[PDB]
Amino acid sequence: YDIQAWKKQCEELLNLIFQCEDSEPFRQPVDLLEYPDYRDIIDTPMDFATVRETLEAGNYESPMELCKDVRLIFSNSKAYTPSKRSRIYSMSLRLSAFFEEHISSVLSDYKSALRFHKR
Ligand SMILES: O=C(NCC1CC1)N1CCN(C(=O)c2ccco2)CC1
Repeated sequence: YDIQAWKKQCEELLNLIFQCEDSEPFRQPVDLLEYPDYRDIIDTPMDFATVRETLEAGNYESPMELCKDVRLIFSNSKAYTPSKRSRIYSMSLRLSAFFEEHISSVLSDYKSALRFHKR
């Protein structure tokens, strides 16, 4: 019922995501010299370095907020991709599955801890 445990759990999950070759495209912002139209399509850029920095700054209040920003990485890839069979989009789907498989217990435990705190 540790209300704070989600933060280190998310740090370790981000470490695992940074070890995944599938995170390569999502570790830093999109360069506009490489993708000049990116911001015509994507209103809110997001990447895993930004998520990690936000977490380490103490600027997430809950793992739900972190989850929303991670899910934005993946929705941005789905919105930007010209094809559902693109390399970078295909990498996003595997990384998303990995992320969802691991974040589920982090969210469940946090929400359970908060309920216990308010019992
Ligand atoms: O340049 C990127 N990353 C930073 C570079 C890797 C170090 N991008 C990742 C996001 N992105 C897509 O999701 C996408 C879908 C289809 C094609 O690209 C655009 C390219």
